[PDB]
Amino acid sequence: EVQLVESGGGLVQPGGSLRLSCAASGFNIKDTWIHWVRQAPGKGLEWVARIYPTNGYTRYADSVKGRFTISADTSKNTAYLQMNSLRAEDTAVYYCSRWGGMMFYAMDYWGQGTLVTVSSASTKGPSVFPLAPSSKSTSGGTAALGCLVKDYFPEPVTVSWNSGALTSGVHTFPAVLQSSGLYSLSSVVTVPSSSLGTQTYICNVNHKPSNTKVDKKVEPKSC
Amino acid sequence: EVQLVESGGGLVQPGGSLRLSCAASGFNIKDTWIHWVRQAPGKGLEWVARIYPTNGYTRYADSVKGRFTISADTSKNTAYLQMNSLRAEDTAVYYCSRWGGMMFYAMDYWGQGTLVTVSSASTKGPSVFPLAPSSKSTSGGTAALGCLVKDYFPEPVTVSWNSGALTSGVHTFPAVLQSSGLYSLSSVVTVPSSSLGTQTYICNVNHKPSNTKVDKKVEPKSC
Amino acid sequence: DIQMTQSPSSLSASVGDRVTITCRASQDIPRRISGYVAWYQQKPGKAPKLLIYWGSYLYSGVPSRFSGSGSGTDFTLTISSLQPEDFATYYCQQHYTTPPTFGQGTKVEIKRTVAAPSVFIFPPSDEQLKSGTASVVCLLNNFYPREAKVQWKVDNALQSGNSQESVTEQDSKDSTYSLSSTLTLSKADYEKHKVYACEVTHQGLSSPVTKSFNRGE
Amino acid sequence: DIQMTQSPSSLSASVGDRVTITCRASQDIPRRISGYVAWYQQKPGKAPKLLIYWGSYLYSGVPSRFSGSGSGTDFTLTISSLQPEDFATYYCQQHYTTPPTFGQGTKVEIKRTVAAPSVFIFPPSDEQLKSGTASVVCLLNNFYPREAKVQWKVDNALQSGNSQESVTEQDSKDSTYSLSSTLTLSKADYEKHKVYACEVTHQGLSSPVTKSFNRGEC
Repeated sequence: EVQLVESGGGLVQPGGSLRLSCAASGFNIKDTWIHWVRQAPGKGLEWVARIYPTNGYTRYADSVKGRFTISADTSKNTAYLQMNSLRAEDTAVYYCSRWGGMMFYAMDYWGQGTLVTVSSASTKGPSVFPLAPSSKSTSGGTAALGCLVKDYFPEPVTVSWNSGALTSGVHTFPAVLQSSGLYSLSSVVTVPSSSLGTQTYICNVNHKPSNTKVDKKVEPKSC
Repeated sequence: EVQLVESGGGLVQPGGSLRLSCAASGFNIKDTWIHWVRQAPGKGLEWVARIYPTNGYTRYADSVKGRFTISADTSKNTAYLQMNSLRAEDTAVYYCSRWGGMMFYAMDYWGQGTLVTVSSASTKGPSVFPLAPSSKSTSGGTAALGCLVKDYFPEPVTVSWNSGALTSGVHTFPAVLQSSGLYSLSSVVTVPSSSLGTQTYICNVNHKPSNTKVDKKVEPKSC
Repeated sequence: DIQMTQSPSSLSASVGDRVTITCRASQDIPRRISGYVAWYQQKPGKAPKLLIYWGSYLYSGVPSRFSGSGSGTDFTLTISSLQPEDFATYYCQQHYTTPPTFGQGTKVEIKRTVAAPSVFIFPPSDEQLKSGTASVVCLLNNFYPREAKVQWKVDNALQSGNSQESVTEQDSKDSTYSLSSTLTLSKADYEKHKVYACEVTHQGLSSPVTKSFNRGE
Repeated sequence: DIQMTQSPSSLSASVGDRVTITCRASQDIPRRISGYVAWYQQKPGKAPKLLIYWGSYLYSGVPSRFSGSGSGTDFTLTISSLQPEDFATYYCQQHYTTPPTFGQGTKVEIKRTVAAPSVFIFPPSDEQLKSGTASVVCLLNNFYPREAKVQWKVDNALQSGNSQESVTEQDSKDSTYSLSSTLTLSKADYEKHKVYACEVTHQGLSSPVTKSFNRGEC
């Protein structure tokens, strides 16, 4: 029942600002220390800041000292990271965590994290295209299907299949940046070959930054 | 109503063992760190030990390692210091203290302290003799009277006047060790000359180590 | 400033192996100053999880195969019997200083037996081609080890420089990888050619596997 | 190992003065390693009380005249306007190391106006004499400064080496001291002599003051 949930991350122009929130439940933040830790894509963990909410005591990593401010509101049981003068190098997933039960020097609960992308590019939703085998393709009884989730920005996108009912054999590939400066990925799934043309397969794509959601039915092409 | 109260201190022979208790109220020792800190007579403070009762995590000062054991019984909300192989240099007032609610490195609540005296000398209760007022002995506009609390061991003794009803103008002197190896002190009070031979003055002496309590009436000596 | 030097930076071990990872302080540190070293495990797309605190204390709920130990400046995380689900990056953290710092991380991969990819090719959709571009995709599914080579040919012309690859994180149950290769062509170039082929070379394949289609079939 | 050096070890100051006490680390400590220095006040016969923690935070309910600061490995407790109730011994505590260590303490005395003592002499009780010993008590009450001299005479013979003194801690309200001098004689020696005298010398007295009694008179 102890939980932390971050919110407020998103796309922002360089030199801009953004405020992250960290809402607690199952515990009271006045009993704790709250911390923020970030992870640049592909990189390690980098402690950002901490606060003791009861008395306002804060400490920061050199890397953000003078641009970021960690604060908290004990009544909303919610902490914040105010980030000013953002730079490319601040692009990262931001996590909030705590110290629990007088057990200091141990971050025991963390949120899921929230991505902050520092860029001049504008948000753009994906186009979603079916990945279906050629009508003349053969198989040994297992066939692959997928969705091509092309030309979006920033990260992330999520993909499910058949509204979550199809999970086994699903691979959603890490996005790749194209030379255009837009992401693309594919999501694939392996299914019985006999079920093609009989069973419905829909990929459910959600690009929250652009509020773009698509449900694409994938079938082999009528020739 | 957060409170710590020590008990169990007293006179013990060199090489002997004693167990101190530290009983907590108004809070749960499971949500803290508990510390023992000691102070030899007229010296400074010496940290002795700490426990994190949830973990059982214990640390000790080098001066007590191997000899003392800190522990806690959370059902009793009470922490303990078991002291073995005692030495003269362990003579001290022992305090328990805590850190409160993730607020580490700050000993916010302390008990009143319990005195441990390591000595081969045996307990002995005091004799109580009047320091009688006289109508002919006025200085600075009052009379003065008191009780001489003589030939006791170990410390401490307490003295009140009129069961606590008389506090103004009382001085109870720090004890001095006599050449005999026994302590002695006087408690005095200045009073109106007009009260003499008409008001009752009683010193209440309690030497708990010997279970000695005496109420001594102090009056002018008959002339 | 004071730092932890984590080593090795990556490793691969079989199920059941005992694994040990090391964290070493950067400087000399005055006696009696404690670092209260913590170890965290981080799986892809998830927050780090606490394993060990104050050097040696197993955090509640964490399997007993994890243990920590310390002595001086040097700390060690030990996984006594590696499991498939222990694929992750492991980090130490030091609290000598405020702010504290993390080690660089150690990527743990699970070794397993060679497994050949299953290979599938996908033509571009008519919908995309309308917009001016053709993406052709090749999928290599559930293979080990991660290293694989994909070669694209269009009417037997080797394509060089116009494809991108993506690889999944190691699977937490079967310890395999999958990989996609996407070939980008203009709609004009796509329409000028017929045979589209993906050739895969992998340790698990005695010779390369080629999957193709013909445009318009 | 790492220790804190407290200075001065004692001081005396007037009501309203600004007092500043210093705590210095034993050695150089790597940068970034925090001391989380705490300050405690201890009054006679009481436990220490938390004043300041984490170098500069005021503990809840502690008067605002108390403040803490630091810079490097130097820390300061500051009393901005000294009050009579601030008589105490003040200690710093460092948490670079585990275990933490305390400063050696600073005793703060309150200076006030000279005050002469009131002086009383008390013969031994008949009840005491029964057991073979006579204690004679001289009381100096509510005086300042602490320094005082007591001389005992028995039939004009200066007593040397057979008395003990005790002094109270400085009073938290009026900043005065009181002192007892107790003379120990045998019952036989006591009964052999007549005139018992306590002579008190003190700054507040223009001439020494003598209080005496004649054994067997009233």
